[PDB]
Amino acid sequence: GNAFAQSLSSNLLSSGDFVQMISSTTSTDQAVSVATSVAQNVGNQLGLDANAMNSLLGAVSGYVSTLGNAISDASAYANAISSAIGNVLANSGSISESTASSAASSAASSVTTTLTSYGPAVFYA
Repeated sequence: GNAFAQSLSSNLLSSGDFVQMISSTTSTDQAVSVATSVAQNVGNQLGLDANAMNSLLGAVSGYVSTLGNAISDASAYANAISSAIGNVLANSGSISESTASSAASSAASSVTTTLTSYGPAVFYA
């Protein structure tokens, strides 16, 4: 299941619009905030425990730290993000009620709008 999220995230991370913000931050430390922000939207749709979600989302936060020098690689960068959320998502069984398209489409749609529709700076919050 990680491949599903990794494939979609890989393209979203290298997005000519998304990647711009990730590379604009010029700091792996701040980059974690973005990755964690997008992951929250995906996990929110699934629910999960508030306390558990914190530890789950922390997976990528620590994984990226290791690959902060080379974030230009959407596959590598997204690999951690997708691996983090994919871990908890996989434990639930099958993504979404019964389709690995609606969940990704909605989850990815949230980020798409939350960057160009409202603006990049809006991400910083």
